[PDB]
Amino acid sequence: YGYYRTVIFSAMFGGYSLYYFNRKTFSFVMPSLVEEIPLDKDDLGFITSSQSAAYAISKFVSGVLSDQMSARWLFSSGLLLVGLVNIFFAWSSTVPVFAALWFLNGLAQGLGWPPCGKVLRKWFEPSQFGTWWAILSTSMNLAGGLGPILATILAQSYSWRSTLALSGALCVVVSFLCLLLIHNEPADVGLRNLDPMESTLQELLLSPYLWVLSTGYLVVFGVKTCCTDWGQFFLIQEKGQSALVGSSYMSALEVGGLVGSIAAGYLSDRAMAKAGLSNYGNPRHGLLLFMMAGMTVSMYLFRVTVTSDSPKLWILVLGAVFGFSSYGPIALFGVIANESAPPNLCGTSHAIVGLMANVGGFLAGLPFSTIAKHYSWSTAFWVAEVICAASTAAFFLLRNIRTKMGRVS
Repeated sequence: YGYYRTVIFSAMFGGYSLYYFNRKTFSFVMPSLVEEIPLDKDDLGFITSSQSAAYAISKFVSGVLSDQMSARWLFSSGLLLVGLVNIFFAWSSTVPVFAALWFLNGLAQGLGWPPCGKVLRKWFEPSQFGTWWAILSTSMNLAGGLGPILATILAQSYSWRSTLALSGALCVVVSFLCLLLIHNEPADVGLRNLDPMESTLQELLLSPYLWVLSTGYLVVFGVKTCCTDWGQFFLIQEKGQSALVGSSYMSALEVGGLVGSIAAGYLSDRAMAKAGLSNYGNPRHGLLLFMMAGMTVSMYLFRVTVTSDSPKLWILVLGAVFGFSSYGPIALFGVIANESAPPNLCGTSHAIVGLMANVGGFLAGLPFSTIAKHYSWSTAFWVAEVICAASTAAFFLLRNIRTKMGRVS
């Protein structure tokens, strides 16, 4: 029983790592391209926004579409298309073809996660679902970490064209292997399927739990993005610190976030296993509320206590704590959304919470800068903290509402 779990998890890990590395290879190899071919920063923003829009639209459409077909053909086709796009990028010359191919890459990249989530839910009992979710999700962190060094080393002894071609060929080979290996359903090999304890979209959208979860995810994502974007500006312009302090703060925040995501997954899974079965509440709500309280406390302490005569250790500890308390709930919202949804309508819920995330991420962009430039940065951070506190109070107020979606008996 465990051998198939091991092989499927290994294949998914490799596939997702290749996804992330070939998503970020452009920014990885950017300097050599600039040296060989002149570039204009406006066109760089053009390309980046093109991919951002394509990836968002593809994520939504793939989330909607994943439940209609299998979760293996989609994964393999997505990786094959990404590899083909990266290969064909090596012979492009001008900016428009760059933009078109990179838009196609953004469209292709949307097929990655939903099949993996469906397979993970189908193959794992609830006592290990969140833990293995977080463990698999760490692959993108691993790729983002050990991508640039390899890119620079390879570019030292070869041109960027060869690097892109090799990456594309490797992606195609990995796609073939993943198509060969991954098994979507336990009963397909012939063994006994796990007992899944129908629902229709019309009464799927009429469930208040989905709206509550979406609002919470929007708020937490907005707070995270605003803080991670404007922390350096707040610490430099007003607190009078140095750039090294900001870099160390960012690194500590990332490390704390990784640790928080992993620990949240593990502890939530342990609590779910420990708890009983009922149609009211959810065992992960306690951890979610604790981590949101950590958000609020860390943000208030960072806003108030941190001054111009603060040792670097205080800033590092605050950054690590905020990263922990911020990257916990972000993964926990997705885990809850996928788990609690009806078995045949999970991808739609994932797409809905993703587009809420997109809206929340937008809401912390230009308006935040406008508020900061109007009065000050401290006013903007106070507004963000007040919104976070109100959101966590509201979420705690409704911990006992119906948690299962779909038709109700």
